Parts: sequence; C-alpha cells; structure tokens
Amino acid sequence: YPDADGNDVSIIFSGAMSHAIFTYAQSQWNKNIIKLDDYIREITLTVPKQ
Amino acid sequence: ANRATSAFLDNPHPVGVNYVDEGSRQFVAVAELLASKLIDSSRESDESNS
Repeated sequence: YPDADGNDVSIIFSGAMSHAIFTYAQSQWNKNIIKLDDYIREITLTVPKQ
Repeated sequence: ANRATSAFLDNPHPVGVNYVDEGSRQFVAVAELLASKLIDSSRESDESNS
C-alpha cells in the first residue's frame, strides 16, 4: 500500500534478523540521497563565472 | 419500628420470555462475534490505507 509521501510499503512474512539488518541499512544509505536542488545549493559557491 | 430499603431493589419488572431457545442464543453469540470483527476491520483498514 502507498503512504502519504508516495512511497510503497510492503508487508511480508520474513525473518526478524533479516528485517532488522535490511531496514537499518536503508536508513544509513538514505542519509546521502538528497534532492538535486539541495545538492546545487551546497555547491553553488564553488562555481565560477566562466 | 422503621424500614429502610435499597432504592434499586424495589419492584423489578418481569423480563421477556422470548428469544431464549438455543437458536436465539447462537444469534446473540454470532452478533457479538461479527460486531467485534467490524471494530477490528475499521482499525486494520485505517492502518492499511484501504
């Protein structure tokens, strides 16, 4: 089923340890996924005029 | 002497004599079971966005 943000959440039968490790890895990697406009704001002061 | 009596014990009215057979008791039990399912389905439907 979809949530408000547009993501799709899947409810499945799976082991506890696999779920815990997989979900934690998702949280860590998603920290470095940002919007393109957010990336541009970070590096806007390093772009020359030529 | 004097007499004092609890208010709620005064003249109870006769109860009904219908819907006391084994079939009617099943109907009441069935209604309670399906009424409980209604409450749980409303919760489950809310949590599943469906």
